Amino acid sequence: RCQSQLERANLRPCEQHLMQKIQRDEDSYERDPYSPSQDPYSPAGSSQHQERCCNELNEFENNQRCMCEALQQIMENQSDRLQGRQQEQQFKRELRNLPQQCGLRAPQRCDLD
Amino acid sequence: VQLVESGGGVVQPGRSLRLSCVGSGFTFRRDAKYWVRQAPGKGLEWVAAISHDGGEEDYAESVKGRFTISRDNSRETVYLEMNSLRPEDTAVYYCATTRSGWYFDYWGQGALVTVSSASTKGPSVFPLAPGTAALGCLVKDYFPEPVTVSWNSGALTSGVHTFPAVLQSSGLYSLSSVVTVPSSSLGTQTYICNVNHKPSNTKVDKKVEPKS
Amino acid sequence: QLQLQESGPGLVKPSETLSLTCTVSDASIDTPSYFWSWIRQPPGKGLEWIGSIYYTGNKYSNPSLKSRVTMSVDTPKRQFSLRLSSVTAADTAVYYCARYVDYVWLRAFDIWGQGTRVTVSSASTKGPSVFPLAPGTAALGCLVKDYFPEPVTVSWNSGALTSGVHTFPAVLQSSGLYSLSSVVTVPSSSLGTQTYICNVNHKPSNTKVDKKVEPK
Amino acid sequence: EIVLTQSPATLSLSPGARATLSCRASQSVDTYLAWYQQRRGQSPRLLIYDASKRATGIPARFSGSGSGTDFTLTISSLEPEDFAVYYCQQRNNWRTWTFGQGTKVEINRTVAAPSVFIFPPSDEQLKSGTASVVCLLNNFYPREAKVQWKVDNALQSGNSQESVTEQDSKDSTYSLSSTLTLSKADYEKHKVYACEVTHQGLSSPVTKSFNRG
Amino acid sequence: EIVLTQSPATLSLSPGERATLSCRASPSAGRFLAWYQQRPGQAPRLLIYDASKRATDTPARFSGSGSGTDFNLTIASLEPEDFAVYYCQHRSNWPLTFGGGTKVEIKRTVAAPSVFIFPPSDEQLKSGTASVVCLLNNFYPREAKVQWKVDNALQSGNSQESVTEQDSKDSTYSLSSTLTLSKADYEKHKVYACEVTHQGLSSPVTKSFNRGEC
Repeated sequence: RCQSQLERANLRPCEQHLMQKIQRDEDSYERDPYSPSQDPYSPAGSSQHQERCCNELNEFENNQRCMCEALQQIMENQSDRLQGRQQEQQFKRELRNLPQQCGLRAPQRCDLD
Repeated sequence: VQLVESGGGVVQPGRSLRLSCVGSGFTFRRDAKYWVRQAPGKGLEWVAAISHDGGEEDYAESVKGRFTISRDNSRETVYLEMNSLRPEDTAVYYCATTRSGWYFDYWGQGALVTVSSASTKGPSVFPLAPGTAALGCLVKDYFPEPVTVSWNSGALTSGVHTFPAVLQSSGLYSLSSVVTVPSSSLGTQTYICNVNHKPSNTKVDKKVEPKS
Repeated sequence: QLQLQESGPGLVKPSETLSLTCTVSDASIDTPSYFWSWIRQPPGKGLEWIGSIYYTGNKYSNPSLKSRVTMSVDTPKRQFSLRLSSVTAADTAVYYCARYVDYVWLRAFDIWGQGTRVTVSSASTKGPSVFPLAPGTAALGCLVKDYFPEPVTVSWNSGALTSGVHTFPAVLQSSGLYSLSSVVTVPSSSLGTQTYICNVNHKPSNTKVDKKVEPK
Repeated sequence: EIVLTQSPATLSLSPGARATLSCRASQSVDTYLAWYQQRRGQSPRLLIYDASKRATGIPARFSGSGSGTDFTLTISSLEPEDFAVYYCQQRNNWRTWTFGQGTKVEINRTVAAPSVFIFPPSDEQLKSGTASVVCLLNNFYPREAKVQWKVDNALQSGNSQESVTEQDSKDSTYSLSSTLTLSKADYEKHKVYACEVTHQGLSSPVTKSFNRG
Repeated sequence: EIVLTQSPATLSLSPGERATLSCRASPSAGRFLAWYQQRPGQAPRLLIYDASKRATDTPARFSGSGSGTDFNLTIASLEPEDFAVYYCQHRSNWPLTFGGGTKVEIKRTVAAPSVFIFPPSDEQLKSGTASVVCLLNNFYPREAKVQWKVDNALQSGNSQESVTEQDSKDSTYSLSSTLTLSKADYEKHKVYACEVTHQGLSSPVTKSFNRGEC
């Protein structure tokens, strides 16, 4: 069962690296005039640690089917913070080459949507 | 969670009317506010928009600077100051909120604004003598809307068709209400239409008979 | 084939901001995991990292140069630009452009640019002045002085004399004009029989001077 | 600017049947489009936002699809409360919001011929100097109908107003009343007044006429 | 933040001999390291990535080892093209830095320089100032000292020096020293001497020119 290996591993470091890459475009601008006002919130993120993210993904290397399941799990975890439907595009593009970022091989078939 | 609107009425052309929309059950200041109107027998049209804080105000080209939108977050109320009113502004105005700033998530019950120079006038009721016979009543030359028509003090509820009012060129509304009855029922049964126009305090009960 | 070509002015005013732009032949600007960086090498000194910029806007720069370094990326133009404000004479360096890989196994600049010589100084361009050096074994040469900037080629007898020729790197004088010396060792018996002419060419000044070295 | 086009403007579908709506933009608007529902005399409500997601509390029978310029709204089954007017909305350059012309969904029924009646103006109304003639169409379907006013066999144009009721809650039929407005002097000169009705349910037009009698 | 220190300042070895280059980072970087080879053709290039894997189009004689703090670069046979300047680069932390730089040169017997002094010509004396040039033909190693004396007076702060990049034909170095003096100050003194101290000379060799003998 591929699901058994997913529970043992933790994909949180992979999510941080992908979202921090977006970084919300360090420069200013793109302010919506009618955007929500927002307010102070009750609570710096962890370091890059892309090596740690690959180590978690190293388990799902031989099984390409298991690799895609791990990639889709990353999409589900961060499917709420992504807004605008073009930032989600940016998340999907980086997730596809995330196995390519490591020494692993990207799955041939995978549907992130 | 719900929006309440007030300030509708009848205003002569060239005058000014101010609308109000009070919000409750949610954080008024966290979202922007909008005003959308709907002319009778017409689709919705965006008119005015105000930001979550009033920083930026945008209006459609149909109103330009004639309309002013303002809000009071303390009162959870968004205003719409209408100036230099035109006959084309006669529409039912809605106020809307939006969390994301894109789509009108919630809507109010709507406030009716009528721009007409005609004065208040009582209706004139005229009879309409008759497989089955047909008869009705004519409500003509009244202002403003609306009027209520009932037959035999509410006894007749089947086959009663109250047509929507049509605005005549004179500025006075008019409509007709008809009811279908058995062909020979007119001999014994008596049919009376009750017309009520509250703005003019006019109540008329008219009897319709075929032969004159 | 992926290659990087850099363009920019070779002369920079002291306080004016330096602007540099590199064009990517393979147009991998939009490719993920590719940062675009600038590397400068001061003359006679090691390589120094200026900064790296991504296609999404976020960028990282040298901590000692962050306050003076700003970068921009033009994805349709396949160009990433570097702007360095408040230049100093210590900023004279050869500026490279290199692709920056963000993989776990690849963490280097895989492909580099040719390198554009950018020097900052208020001295205007000046033509070099050539003065001979009066000559067993005999030594003779030519002196090149009072010129700016410093592209210089020195050849002897139109390139015929190539044995025992030493063209020393120039040194920036206190007046802002470079100066160098190029000498060649020849047998003492050939001092008078053979005519030795040094050919110095200065591209920015469009001046090439042939100087003949003779015994004093 | 970016304009919206809703087509078809009117759909006649049986209850419990699948419904498909189309909204088209002049140029690409990405996935930023919303669908709204407005019942008879009711405030509009949000159905679909981002053209894919479903608004909170909306029944699962409402689904949205489409991207770029073309957009589709689909209803799996038409409930009695689903027969209403639907609009599509989109936002231009963070400044303006636009709507479509609207699409009306109506119940389908076997074609029923109208019942034509004509009412002469009352004598009480003639005392005021204005005469109005009313022609009644009762319980017809579809809504498409033509009413022609003929005064002494002369066609009348520009002197009549038409009013049509909403679909009846019992038989899902329509009712139409046409009022012809003429002056008292003009009414007295002419004697023959007729109302000719052309409808799908009638093989030939039916002309109801009245005289002094 | 992270400091990369290349302990070998310079190494001289004959071709075909093993060479070891050390890059050390007191803040640990781990498996993340790179190696570059800078040549006089102003074109640095990548040789070793991941601190252990050879890059593409790189000869197999290059090798490297990584441990997190100390890294070693080893070459089996030193081909003539390998004599260049090497830098190490890290990417464990975002403040990327390069190493100090190690230069490998060709081993050769110690060669004593030939010192020549050249008086300023009358051509540049016409348009003010002057230039006295002292030259070293071929000296090995690159370490050398040039002293300028004007009438037995030590000169400081008025001379400039340069060194060639080890001409491959002789595998030695050449040095040029220019003493810049004004025309008025030049005529104040007649005896000018240049003293060169080098490892290949048992005693310092001084070359002096006198204007009288011309």
